[PDB]
Amino acid sequence: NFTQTLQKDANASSEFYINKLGQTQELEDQQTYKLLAARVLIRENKVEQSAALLRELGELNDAQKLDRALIEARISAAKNANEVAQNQLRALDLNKLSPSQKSRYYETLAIVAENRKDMIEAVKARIEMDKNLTDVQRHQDNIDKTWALLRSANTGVINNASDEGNAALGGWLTLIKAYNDYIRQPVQLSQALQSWKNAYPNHAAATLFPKELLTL
Repeated sequence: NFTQTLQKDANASSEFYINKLGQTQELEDQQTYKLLAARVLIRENKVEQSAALLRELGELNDAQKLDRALIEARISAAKNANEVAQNQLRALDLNKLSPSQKSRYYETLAIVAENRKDMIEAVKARIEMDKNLTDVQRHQDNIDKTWALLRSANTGVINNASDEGNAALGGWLTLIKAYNDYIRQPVQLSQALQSWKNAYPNHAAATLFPKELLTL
């Protein structure tokens, strides 16, 4: 089943998928290539082209409808239609999504939260996203995006935030606190960071440290 390709990461470019269109005979597969192309068009910062490609889809099977719904939600998040994006995600059955599709689902939730400037809700979504990722580069990107969210938050927001029993969230909050405490004290910061790693040795950020914190 070529349709199962949707359940995996799309590593090629939109030009690749779009070029495969005028080279395939089957209608079913034509729709799959369109969907793959639409997913990546967002990556290429081409939201309108993505939306345009969805609108010229033909007949779709159940699996193809599932991936269309995911892309639609991501387009809505990109246009800051936050309640729309939110309900498009909620209209989906999370149990039917592959791991890659779940990561796209939570990424969209994170973008919505960030649009609404709820940094902690965005971090929580990205914690869920990270549980469904498998590619190192995608792991690193989400770690760096999660760290940027924490960096964007007021020291007040960070200090008042509870982890809610969320161990991952607890680790993240401890890390940004350490950074904020010792920002302009290189030697002490360096040791605070290593001490955090020793205390949270199996945290996502312990294995792949944020790029900003490695630079230090």
